[PDB]
Amino acid sequence: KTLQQIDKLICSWLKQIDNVIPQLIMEMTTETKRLVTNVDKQIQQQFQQFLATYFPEHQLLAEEKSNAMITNEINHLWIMDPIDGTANLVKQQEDYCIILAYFYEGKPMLSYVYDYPHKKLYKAIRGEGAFCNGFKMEEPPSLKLEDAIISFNAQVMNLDTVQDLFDASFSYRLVGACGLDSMRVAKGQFGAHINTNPKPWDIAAQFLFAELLNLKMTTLDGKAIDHLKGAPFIISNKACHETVLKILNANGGYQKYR
Amino acid sequence: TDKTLQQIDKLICSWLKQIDNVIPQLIMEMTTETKRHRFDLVTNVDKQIQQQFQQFLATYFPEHQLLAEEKSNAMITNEINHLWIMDPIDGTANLVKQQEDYCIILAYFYEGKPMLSYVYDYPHKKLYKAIRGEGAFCNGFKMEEPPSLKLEDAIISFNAQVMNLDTVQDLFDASFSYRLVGACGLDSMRVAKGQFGAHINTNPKPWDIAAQFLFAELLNLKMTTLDGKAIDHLKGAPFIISNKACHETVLKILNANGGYQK
Ligand SMILES: NC(=O)c1ccc[n+]([C@@H]2O[C@H](COP(=O)([O-])OP(=O)(O)OC[C@H]3O[C@@H](n4cnc5c(N)ncnc54)[C@H](OP(=O)(O)O)[C@@H]3O)[C@@H](O)[C@H]2O)c1
Ligand SMILES: NC(=O)c1ccc[n+]([C@@H]2O[C@H](COP(=O)([O-])OP(=O)(O)OC[C@H]3O[C@@H](n4cnc5c(N)ncnc54)[C@H](OP(=O)(O)O)[C@@H]3O)[C@@H](O)[C@H]2O)c1
Ligand SMILES: [Ca+2]
Ligand SMILES: [Ca+2]
Ligand SMILES: [Ca+2]
Ligand SMILES: [Ca+2]
Ligand SMILES: [Ca+2]
Repeated sequence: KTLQQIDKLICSWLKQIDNVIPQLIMEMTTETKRLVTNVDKQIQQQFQQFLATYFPEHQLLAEEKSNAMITNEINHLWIMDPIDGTANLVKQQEDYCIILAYFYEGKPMLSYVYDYPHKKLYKAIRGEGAFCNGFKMEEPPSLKLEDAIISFNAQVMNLDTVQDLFDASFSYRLVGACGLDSMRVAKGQFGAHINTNPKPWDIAAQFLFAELLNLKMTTLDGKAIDHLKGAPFIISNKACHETVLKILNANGGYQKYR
Repeated sequence: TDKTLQQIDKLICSWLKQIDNVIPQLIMEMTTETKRHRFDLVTNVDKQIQQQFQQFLATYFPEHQLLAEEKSNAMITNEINHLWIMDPIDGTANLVKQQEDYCIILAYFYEGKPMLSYVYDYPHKKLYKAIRGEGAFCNGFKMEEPPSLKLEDAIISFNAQVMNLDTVQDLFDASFSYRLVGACGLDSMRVAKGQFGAHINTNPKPWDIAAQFLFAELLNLKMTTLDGKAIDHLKGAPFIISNKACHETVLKILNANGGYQK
């Protein structure tokens, strides 16, 4: 099973998914948990079927199923967010994506962020590189924080620290889907993106993008992230990583509550 | 020699289209400078787009005057027959940092009454236009009044850096979620399309909002000052563009507790 052969299958499934999604939206149903739609659930279930059929040994860690059965020592693992940006899907029908990442004996090998509304497939392949619709991505120019746009959820952080980030950055922007805000960092459009409480599926693809494009991707302590577990995280241009972490840890830390 | 709105519209949409053929080169040789201070930018792209539009007017509409960001506008008065307001690049910060999420804004006023408006999202090749008597369109798909959105059900957009944190927080608590594209024209079009409930800019110039007046009229949006008053298109004013169903609630929040400033 070469990486290229697997990649062929995935890109092909993603392409057929264009033909399914307009119908799911047509008949869009929404519900609460404490949002999720038929689109989230169906995309996920079809991917499960795809695996059953092409890669029966492979396991799936995904948002809309239980993941109690997933362990540290698993050979072939897919982590999926079937729709990242559900709020955007529901309210805007735009600015949402599918996230897929393949880990072989725990090492990231393939990653996908499919911006379906703009028909832009970001992909990362170990040994080949990272690509947007087959235009090859390269390491972005250095961005010092003062010269860069940052993205984060300001509703979930201490107001002192939110203000410090505003003062230290060039501007603030928010797409509102972790995958897409993270790709803005990979493309050099944003300096950094922060999500203070992500699940494994919110960040799964980003590990390989960060490695191949020389981005820093760490916890808000600067540590490695366990892809099997969440952690408060940042994906950042290498030139503004330290400054952002310094700000987040200043003033008794970034958490809104102690 | 007297032209219909449709004939003017043909000329403008056509000039916008040929502008696609100029811009990739301006971006290739992009240079940037400051104007007022470190966060107040302008590029060859802003200036060139503007100047070519000035030439376009000279040559097709020689009576018509231009109010635009990158020129002095001291000579523009309240009783001007044919006026264009232009923002040659709205979203300069996005142009520079992202090469995405910026637009061109054009609006034609005849004896002070809006007749034609344009928001050209050039990176996505989406031409929003509004024509009195015909309606509003995105690439010639016709736009219609959006469904009612109460604030609690709606995404809002505003610059959180320019308001006090207390009022920012109140807006976050009262809305469904918060998003920011970062170009007035595009954030406003999200309101017109029903994607956002409201967009706020607390200190816009005439070119930041010029096209939005006609869009708001034809699509039944509320577009007012943060006091709920009519805006003078010739001058700024702190402003909101909003779905009709969340307008009052947003203004109430902005004005509460001694206000949104600071
Ligand atoms: N810590 C953060 O930076 C953050 C960011 C967003 C949301 N949230 C929380 O989620 C709830 C609704 O979200 P919102 O409108 O603020 O964001 P949202 O716009 O609904 O979601 C934005 C991004 O955050 C992800 N997300 C959803 N719930 C999350 C959570 N509890 N923690 C971290 N990421 C999450 C989303 O993934 P899906 O689209 O796959 O849901 C999406 O990628 C709120 O209670 C909020 O506190 C936290
Ligand atoms: N690190 C910092 O200290 C920092 C960072 C960001 C902002 N700020 C402060 O916040 C202000 C705005 O900067 P920004 O980068 O957030 O704006 P921005 O993202 O560059 O602009 C967003 C939208 O507002 C328009 N705009 C630009 N300047 C404006 C102004 N002074 N008032 C109202 N609308 C304006 C833009 O139009 P055009 O692109 O067409 O002009 C665009 O439509 C500045 O006065 C600055 O002092 C400070
Ligand atoms: Ca999801
Ligand atoms: Ca997610
Ligand atoms: Ca400007
Ligand atoms: Ca401008
Ligand atoms: Ca502007």
